[PDB]
Amino acid sequence: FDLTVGITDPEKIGDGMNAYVAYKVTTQTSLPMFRSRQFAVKRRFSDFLGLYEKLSEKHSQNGFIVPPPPEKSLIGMTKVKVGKEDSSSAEFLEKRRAALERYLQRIVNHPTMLQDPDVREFLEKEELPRAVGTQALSGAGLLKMFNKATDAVSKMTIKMNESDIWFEEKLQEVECEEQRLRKLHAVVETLVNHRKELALNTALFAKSLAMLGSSEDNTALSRALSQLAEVEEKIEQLHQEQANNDFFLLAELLSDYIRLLAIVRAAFDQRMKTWQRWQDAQAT
Amino acid sequence: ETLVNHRKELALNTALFAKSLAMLGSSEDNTALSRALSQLAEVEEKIE
Amino acid sequence: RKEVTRFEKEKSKDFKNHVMKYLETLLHSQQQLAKYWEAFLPEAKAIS
Amino acid sequence: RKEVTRFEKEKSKDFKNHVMKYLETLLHSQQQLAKYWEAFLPEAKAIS
Repeated sequence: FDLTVGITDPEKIGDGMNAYVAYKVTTQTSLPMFRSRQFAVKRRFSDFLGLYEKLSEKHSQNGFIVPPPPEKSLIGMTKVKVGKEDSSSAEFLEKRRAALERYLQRIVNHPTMLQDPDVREFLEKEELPRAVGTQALSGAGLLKMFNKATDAVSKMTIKMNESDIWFEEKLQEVECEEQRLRKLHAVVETLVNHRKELALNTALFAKSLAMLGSSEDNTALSRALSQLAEVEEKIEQLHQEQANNDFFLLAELLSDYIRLLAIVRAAFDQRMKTWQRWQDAQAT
Repeated sequence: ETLVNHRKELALNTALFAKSLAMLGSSEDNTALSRALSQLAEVEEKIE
Repeated sequence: RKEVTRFEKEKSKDFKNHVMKYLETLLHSQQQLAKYWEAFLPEAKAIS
Repeated sequence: RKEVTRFEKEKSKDFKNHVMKYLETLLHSQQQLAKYWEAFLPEAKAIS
């Protein structure tokens, strides 16, 4: 495919907890809206997720389409229940790279909306914002929580339409789907916890083989120790690498899928708000 | 004997994984995925 | 609704991600597993 | 002390019980495992 990129070098921006890591991002993209076939941008995250939220309010006002999350930081010790940094140190940065690859693919998926060239030049250049990206100003969501009371009394007059008669089957369907995937998410991460004491238990079994194979001269048993401990460690690393990486990736997949579900809930909530805007407009 | 206790919730966890495969393989028409369900559940039970 | 068709296309895509997951699972499981089977049975002719 | 020699002989015997344990372990693991490998790869040529 025409999108050929490369993201390397998790370069830190000093000392702290969950703030900023620079990314060496080399982009060799075709399709000459990309400028010159050879760019290598250095981009720091937790700065263009604010650009993504400008994109969020932008497609709120004009009904456009945004791509998967450019996941930010302030997540290891806050807002997540919980996150670990030694597992993050390169690997959750690779999960950022996966979410960014899905970002790239679906930002190519809206090609006319990809030709909003300001944000494309924002991505393929370096003009990086400063480190003030940790604050709380979600008063817009507070006003949404205020207007939820008007939503709860107007929702029937919303429901008298016909497009939602095409739509609400997907609503109830995705409700039972989100219930059964949040339950399967929890039991999957329970297995991710389970495998760790599995691996420690079988590793200490191999160590106890090495222990109790002492004080004996049945040297075939000694070769059995020396072969069994290492093949146990092969099985250990095998189901260990499967048991983490694909399970927690499918978990991130369903998680930002739930995020996409929540923002499309908010999308037809904005459609609802503009509905009652023209409704009381024509009434008055 | 701690491993003998461990394997029981291992087996229940992976059996409920195969059951959740059978669950979430509904509401979709990608019938290769349906054959994947019908083959994966039983080979998981073989490993179990 | 065109975006709805687009994210059923990514339903196909991430179901395909689980499909290629079990594809590489069967692949690397079979090749690595049976590789040390066929590399450790000829030493287990009679050497433990 | 002759009984001591006798129960080092049963040390050899129950160590041999673990030896025949891993003997049947490698045996049934390899034959059953690789049996459904060679029985489920020809259906996984392209059928899931």
